[PDB]
Amino acid sequence: AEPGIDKLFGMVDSKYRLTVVVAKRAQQLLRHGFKNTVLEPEERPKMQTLEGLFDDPNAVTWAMKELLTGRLVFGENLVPEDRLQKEMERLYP
Amino acid sequence: KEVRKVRIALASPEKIRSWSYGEVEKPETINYRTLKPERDGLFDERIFGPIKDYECACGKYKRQRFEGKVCERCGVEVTKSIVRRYRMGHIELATPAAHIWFVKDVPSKIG
Amino acid sequence: PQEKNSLKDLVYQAFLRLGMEKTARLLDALKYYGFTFSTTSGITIGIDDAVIPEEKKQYLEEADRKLLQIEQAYEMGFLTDRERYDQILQLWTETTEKVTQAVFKNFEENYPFNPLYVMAQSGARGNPQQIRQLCGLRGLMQKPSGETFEVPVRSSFREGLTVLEYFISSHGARKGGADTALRTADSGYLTRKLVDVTHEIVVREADCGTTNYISVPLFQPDEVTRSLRLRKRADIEAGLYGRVLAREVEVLGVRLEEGRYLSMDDVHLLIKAAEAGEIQEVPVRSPLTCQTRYGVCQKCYGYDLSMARPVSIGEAVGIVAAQSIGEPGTQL
Amino acid sequence: MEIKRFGRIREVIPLPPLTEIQVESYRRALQADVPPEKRENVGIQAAFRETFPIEELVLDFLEYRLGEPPFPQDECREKDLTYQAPLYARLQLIHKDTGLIKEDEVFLGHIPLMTEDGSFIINGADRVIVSQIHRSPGVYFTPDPARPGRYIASIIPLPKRGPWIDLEVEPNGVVSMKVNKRKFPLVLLLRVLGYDQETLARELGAYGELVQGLMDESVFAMRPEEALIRLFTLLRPGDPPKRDKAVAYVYGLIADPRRYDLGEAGRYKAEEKLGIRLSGRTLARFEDGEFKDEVFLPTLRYLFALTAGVPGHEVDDIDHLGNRRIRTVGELMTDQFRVGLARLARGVRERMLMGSEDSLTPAKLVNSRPLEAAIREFFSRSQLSQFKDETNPLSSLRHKRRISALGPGGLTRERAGFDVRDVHRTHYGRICPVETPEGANIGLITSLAAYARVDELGFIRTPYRRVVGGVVTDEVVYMTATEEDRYTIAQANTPLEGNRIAAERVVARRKGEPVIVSPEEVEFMDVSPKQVFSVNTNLIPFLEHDDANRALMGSNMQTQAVPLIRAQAPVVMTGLEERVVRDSLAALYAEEDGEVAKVDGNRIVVRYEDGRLVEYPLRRFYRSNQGTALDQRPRVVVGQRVRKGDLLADGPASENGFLALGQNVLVAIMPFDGYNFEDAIVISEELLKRDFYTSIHIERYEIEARDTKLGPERITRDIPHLSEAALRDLDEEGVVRIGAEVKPGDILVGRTSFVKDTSLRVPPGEGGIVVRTVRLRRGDPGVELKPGVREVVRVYVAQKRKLQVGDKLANRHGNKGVVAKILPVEDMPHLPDGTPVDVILNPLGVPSRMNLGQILETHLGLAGYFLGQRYISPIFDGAKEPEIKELLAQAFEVYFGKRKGEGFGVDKREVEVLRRAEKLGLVTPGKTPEEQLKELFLQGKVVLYDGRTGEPIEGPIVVGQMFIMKLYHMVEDKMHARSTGPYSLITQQPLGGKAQFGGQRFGEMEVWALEAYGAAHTLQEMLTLKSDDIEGRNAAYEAIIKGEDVPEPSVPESFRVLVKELQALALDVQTLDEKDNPVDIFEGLA
Amino acid sequence: RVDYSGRSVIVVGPQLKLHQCGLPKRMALELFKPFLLKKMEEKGIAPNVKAARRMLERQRDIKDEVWDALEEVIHGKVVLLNRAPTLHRLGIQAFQPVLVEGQSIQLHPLVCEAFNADFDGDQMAVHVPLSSFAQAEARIQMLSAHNLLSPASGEPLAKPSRDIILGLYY
Amino acid sequence: TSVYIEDVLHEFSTIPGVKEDVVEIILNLKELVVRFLNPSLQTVTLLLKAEG
Amino acid sequence: YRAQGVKLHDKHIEIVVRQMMKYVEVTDPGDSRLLEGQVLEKWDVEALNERLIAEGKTPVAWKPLLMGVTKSALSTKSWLSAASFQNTTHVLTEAAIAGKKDELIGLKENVILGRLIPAGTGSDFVRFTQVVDQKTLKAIEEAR
Amino acid sequence: PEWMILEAVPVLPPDLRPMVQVDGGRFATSDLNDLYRRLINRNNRLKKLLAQGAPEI
Ligand SMILES: [Mg+2]
Ligand SMILES: [Zn+2]
Ligand SMILES: [Zn+2]
Repeated sequence: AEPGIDKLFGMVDSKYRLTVVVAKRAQQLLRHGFKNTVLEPEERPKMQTLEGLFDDPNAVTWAMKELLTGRLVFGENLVPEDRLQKEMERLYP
Repeated sequence: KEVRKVRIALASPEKIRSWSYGEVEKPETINYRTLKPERDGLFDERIFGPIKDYECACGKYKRQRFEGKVCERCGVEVTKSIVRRYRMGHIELATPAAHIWFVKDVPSKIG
Repeated sequence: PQEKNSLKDLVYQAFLRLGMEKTARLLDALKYYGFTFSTTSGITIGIDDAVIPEEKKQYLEEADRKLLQIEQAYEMGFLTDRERYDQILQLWTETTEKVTQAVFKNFEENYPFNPLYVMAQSGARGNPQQIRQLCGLRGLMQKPSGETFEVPVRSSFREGLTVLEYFISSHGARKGGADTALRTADSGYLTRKLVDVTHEIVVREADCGTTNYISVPLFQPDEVTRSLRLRKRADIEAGLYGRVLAREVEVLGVRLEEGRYLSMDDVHLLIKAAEAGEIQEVPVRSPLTCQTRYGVCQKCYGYDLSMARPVSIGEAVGIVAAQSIGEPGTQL
Repeated sequence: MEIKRFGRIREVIPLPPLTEIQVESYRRALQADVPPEKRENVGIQAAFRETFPIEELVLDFLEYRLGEPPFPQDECREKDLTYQAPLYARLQLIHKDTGLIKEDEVFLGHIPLMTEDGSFIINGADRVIVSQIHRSPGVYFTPDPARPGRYIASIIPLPKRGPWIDLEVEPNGVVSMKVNKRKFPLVLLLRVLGYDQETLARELGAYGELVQGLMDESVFAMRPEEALIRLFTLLRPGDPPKRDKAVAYVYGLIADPRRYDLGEAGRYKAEEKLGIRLSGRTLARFEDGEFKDEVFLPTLRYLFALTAGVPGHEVDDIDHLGNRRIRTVGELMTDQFRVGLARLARGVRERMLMGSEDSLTPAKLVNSRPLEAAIREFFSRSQLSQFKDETNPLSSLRHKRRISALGPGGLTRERAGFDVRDVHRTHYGRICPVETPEGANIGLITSLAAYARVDELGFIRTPYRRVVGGVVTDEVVYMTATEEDRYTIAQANTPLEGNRIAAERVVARRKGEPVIVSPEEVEFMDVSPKQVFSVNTNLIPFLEHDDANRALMGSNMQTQAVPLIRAQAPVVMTGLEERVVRDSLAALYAEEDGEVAKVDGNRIVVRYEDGRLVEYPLRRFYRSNQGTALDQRPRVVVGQRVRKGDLLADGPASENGFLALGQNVLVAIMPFDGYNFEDAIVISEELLKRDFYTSIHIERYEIEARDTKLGPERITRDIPHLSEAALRDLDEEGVVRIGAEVKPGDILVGRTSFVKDTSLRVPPGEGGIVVRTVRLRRGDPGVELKPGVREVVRVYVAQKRKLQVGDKLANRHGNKGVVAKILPVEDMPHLPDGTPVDVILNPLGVPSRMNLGQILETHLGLAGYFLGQRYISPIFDGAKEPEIKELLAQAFEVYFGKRKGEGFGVDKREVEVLRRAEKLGLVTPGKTPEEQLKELFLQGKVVLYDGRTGEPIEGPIVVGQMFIMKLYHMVEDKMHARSTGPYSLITQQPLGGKAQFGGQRFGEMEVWALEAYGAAHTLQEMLTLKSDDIEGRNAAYEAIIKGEDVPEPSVPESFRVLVKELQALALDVQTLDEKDNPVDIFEGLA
Repeated sequence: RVDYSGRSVIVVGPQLKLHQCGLPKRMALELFKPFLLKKMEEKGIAPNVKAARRMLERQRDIKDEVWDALEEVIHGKVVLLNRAPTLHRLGIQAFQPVLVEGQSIQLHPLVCEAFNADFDGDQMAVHVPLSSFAQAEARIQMLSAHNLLSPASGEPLAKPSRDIILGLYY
Repeated sequence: TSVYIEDVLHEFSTIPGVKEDVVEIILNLKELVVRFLNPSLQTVTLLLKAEG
Repeated sequence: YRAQGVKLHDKHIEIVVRQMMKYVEVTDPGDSRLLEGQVLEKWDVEALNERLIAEGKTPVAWKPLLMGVTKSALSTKSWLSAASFQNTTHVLTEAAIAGKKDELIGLKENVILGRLIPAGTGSDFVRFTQVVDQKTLKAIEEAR
Repeated sequence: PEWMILEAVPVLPPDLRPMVQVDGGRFATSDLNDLYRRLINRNNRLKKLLAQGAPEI
């Protein structure tokens, strides 16, 4: 199964809230290109290639691990969508 | 932005003509020599919208620099072609005709 | 040893204690090791492996003499025609049961690691009936109509069936095929209608705050018993497992909170409390008692069974229902 | 390769020509060789005799002739043609007033001839017409479900050849008659038939008080004329009861053979049951101006008999095979031909009114198209006529013997409950109780039993041996089901010394029920235990050790069993296999004793004792209707002696003149790392090495051209915007060069229109080697194209598909399996001598299905592997355990004998397995390892070493050759993956593609699946972005391409479209928020 | 009928974990073709999209680098495997694609009971959740290993099936 | 590893005057055991012309 | 279901039978919009009653009504679900003669649409959530 | 209630009624195109008949 999926289901009042959180976070991670990650360089999910270890392309895995760290804050109406998007896009192109 | 409900209701000729953007006054359609629609037909851009994205019939305005603009030469709005799945027409009747549903659906609503 | 049920409750208790991921890795470990040891085991079906009990021969002697005496009882005519045929049916049912019991007894006694026996016993593949037909005598086969043939396929699958026996076998066989294939197209016949009525019900509220609850009775007066008998084990579970209480429940000197989601352990101690007679009913929230116009609150529904935690608010509980009820329609 | 015969019981008669149920029937209908002077009143002749003479001018019938087929079967299959014969009919017309006689032979179009193998070729497609099951004509009495103590009579004619007449007796006792959903006192109709009250009262009076209930004074006070008038008033209210028209109604309803035609076999049923005779196939006749009955009086007589309970009278089982006819091919053909002729008669009725009354010939009158259209409709677009299962010779062989309850003039899918589907007691020897197709439509398509054959009457007849006292007799009486229920028929299993029975007690079957009888009580005997099932089921060895369901599936899988390049005859067979190939006409045989002068792959020419030189053109890799290649490989050396009825060349799926639907492989039955899980099958790569299970499949592709005003279409090599390297394997004509290797995307046939390209390239699914191409230009010699088709070019692309991972494997015992992982020779269980197992089977697949036939076949596959001999084990009459153990003893001594001879002791691993087995208790404890292994091998089990571990597989496993065959359900045809796919023009859901595949049906059940999951984004994406939506699918492809993981469906395309659709009907469908604020779902634009 | 999808005869895959399943290289390619074009854009295999599909145009166009890119993109992604007919919620389940030789879907032996699927010629449709939203909820609530218990009964519908019970009981 | 027969366009063809088809001929050719005397040599094209 | 060895939770069955016990007939129209014999949902007649009884009007004498699964699915407020079954002419007609506020409250109601079905993800309680980090929320806190 | 009778008949969008060229120049138009076509074939023949002032029958 997915790593820490238990703790992930525990963090949320709804498994589907976990779904939307992980998903939207993955959308943020792809729209910003993982430069907005809260994962430390050591915590970055790796993948084995013929060359060597590279960063995990999948944003969902990244979001789930980020959520496992607990450094992410999720909830309803945390910040107006416009201002949120503009700030996150201000920090990261 | 959040469509919570959907209201079905009867439409007055006013509301019927509201969604309409031109009167289909011809039974004409696509001919063989030209793949473009015929005069005020079912596919006429003057009623239902442009075949191509942000491009009128004649081709005076060909990009998104113009949007919402109605060409003075052919009478076509410069919007997305996808509107040809949406934009409505209408057919004015000399004698008003009863909707066959309300007529023949059992029990007959009109009846 | 580890059988279908034991591994079932193993994966379950792992799921509710150890968690999902550890239970999945558990599952793949049981898979890999169980497989490598499935090929190490060298389990194999042979004609000699399909051991016929001597008890089968003996039982054929006994069944024969008894049925002959029964036909004498028809010549005397104490019974009616239907009751003669019923003294035949009654005979062959318990005959097949005694023969089957003889098969598995002879197995676990003489051949504990018999391929057929370990498959049936583990619940891997097969069941008592099929192993009976294989090893012991094949069960009595039905006539074209509702009645069953007086002559059963007493020849085993190891010895070989007689041609006529194979015919009367093909009767009930083709009937069974006609019954199992008829529901293939009706597989979504129920689920459709159910969806048509349960598409609009989901978990919208975390708690509708309804005071109303249903009380599932842990005791059903079984018609044949005519007494306040403790209802079936699985029924209590399927009617109580993963359910919120609108009233606190104090049983076995243990406190079940008001508004607490019940677990299988909770239901178990409730049943043990019922055996000691602590409570006859359980005050429990239900979809029936929710106030939500189009849906069920989180409390009223109870546990989401798929993940064994409180139902995720927003779950298509209605479609989950339509599919949960429509799925076994084929097996019915 | 030597064969060991098993079973003591001898088949006293060989099997009938397994195709004669169709062959002899259709030939009976045609009677082409039979001269017009000696043609019996059956089939085509019967229809001519029933239809003619037309009594207006009198168009009579003289004779009819059947010309030779315009084209041979080969060319018929070649050019989308019907293998038909020109139908002619010499008729004479006589002017009733003048007395002049004119005569002429009219060409009544064509009638589809039947091939030698019992099949047809309709529009170039090999089509077999399955025989039909239907309630036989004649008279049938059945107990009233509403009224216990009374019985309902029911006069049933041929389907669509008259109404069902039911003679029902009410509680009052009055006789009633039900026709066309109308009930009336039969008294009336009886009086119509010129019957005095006296005749009824004397003919029936000895049967009881019911006859008094018949008596009606008002009916008897009026002469038959007035009673007829009254009847016409009762059956057609409003219609004026004018005498002649009323007489016309009664006559047409009953006395007219053209409108009402009771079956000839139904005539035999009425005759035999009622003990009377019919002058013609009518309930009554019209003579001298008055009606004269034939059927009603005896029917009412037997009815009142059954009601009163008179001995010698029995009620009718409507599902009795003696009461249920088999409308064979010839009968169905001549019935649609009879309808066609009826429309010829009506047409003529419309012809004689127009033009010259005097100037008429047996030509100017005849209108042949209703006939031609009837026949063509019946052979092309009927449910009884289906595509010939040419998968394997046996598949065709059974599709011929296949009998349906469905089809025109029969039952529907709702008109058939368990009552019709369930095997009746009389199917024994007449119908396979096992050959019903699994899944839906089961119980309705019961195939014909092996020794069973259909008479002229259409009743299935099974052969029996009449006996004399204790002695049995070689005399073979073929009996219908209705006759069978009057005798006692012993089984074939009983011990027989020469003829005579030597059994004090005998297991027998009497009128359906099994009874133990004495030799003197025996009357008849089963010819063979093989007579009970179809050919397929009869090919299955140890069927008596197989479950009826799984042998149903086995017998059915025989149909989709695929011929292989090294197709080996089964290690364990039933002896019916040898008959199959020659009865299936797959393999070509010798017509006389002689020497083979020329031996070739394409042809085999033989010189006979006559001195005549006979050439046999071998059908080489002709594409089956189901895809498998039909090839014929010679078996006789150049210039060698051959007898009459001897093999010259193998057929498809055939080895040495046997039926080889697959290849028997050394199968070890054991779990392997879960690779054989849930019927999955593990396989040695050794099988792929020596090309075992290599199926040659030919797919038929085609391009048809049509003419448009901008430009027509043509088959050419000149194809726009494509490299010559892409046209490397195309000849000048645009046809792919014979012998080329094409892949999905490669071009097969060219075609251009408006210049853009619209040629069909090789479909994404199938591609391979081309063996034969057929170029059908417009108006080619004997070629018929669809209207508007400028040219048809059909390429037959073959390929030798090996046994890849996933392909559907199966034995004859219902073990449907899937290729798990083709493990190399190394990591596979292997014999102590080093022999690597060919196939690993999941043992789990045996207990639940209760089919030990595979287990036994394995046990004999072992002995046959070590003795190099294949075994004939007849069904039920097969070798029991002891003989198998003996075979395994000799074969054991061959197996371990080499090791013992070389100087080899027993392996430590072997002794270890013997330890584990001694713990398991399979082998006897304390004995020497050679004896332990002896007894172990007796059990059909061997010490097997895991090739990957080396450590001996603890607990010995069963090994031995099993006739596993590859099935038509192989993978490459089924594999179907796709990123995107060209969307249909009628609906913007994806359907098929030139370079890509076709969309995947996301059924409503899957929609509910995603719903329940709460995957609203996945569902939205699925139904819209992944299909129906275009504007969102472009964003899907583009964003996923750019790597953007968020394809955006802000507004549902289906919804806005729905809103507009609703608005189109002038129904306002305004969308509002909680605020009731009109939220523009079109996001403007409206 | 859906675009981004597939189907084939199913085969039991013992080696693959529950969260994953075996896809044919052909199937894995066609399923994630656009994904492949993207990752090949990332790696040094193909210049742009057109040249990427042209790099995946014919059969011999396949290469080590390409299959490696596929392996890279399906890493962390899942496919919705579905059996005919769908009877319940677990009638479809997500599995991390694992490239496998052959042309047949390699299915996990455990979920068979949940799919009511038997390897006697059964064919399973497969799908891909393109959106990372869809992809998320796929490998969060539609993942086979995330639906171990049946939503119908609460009983483990992912319990050790036949062969496993056989081995373990032995 | 390879087979080319004159006047034979594909494996599923059949040669005039030859009993075995090209399929079965190739099947027989798969049973051909060829010993390379020299280890460095890795390919040999054997020819065959026969008639009568 | 127990008879065939099938054990499914009582919950689901309770869901469906609830969806069958949702409609009620009218004994007396009272001061409501309803009339004698009209079929509507229990919750809606309860809301109508509690709105009328708190207004000073005579409530609806509602008679508890049990209809089958398809009879409950046929007489639903969801005229989309109903006009996706049979005679959609009639459904749309009877629903258009009266301006019907069809809440997109059903999954079948919303699948025809294409929007996020009110289930799992698509549920309003779950759908509207946001994810942020401290590096973002600090900058958020700055300007606000 | 007067709204039931429509004196103006709405026309569905062109794309929802795809008069498109399929295989071999075969324009497979939806039935609605021909339907509105006939509707105008009667409509304009009614307005022109009002202009003409054709006799009542
Ligand atoms: Mg299956
Ligand atoms: Zn313009
Ligand atoms: Zn609630």
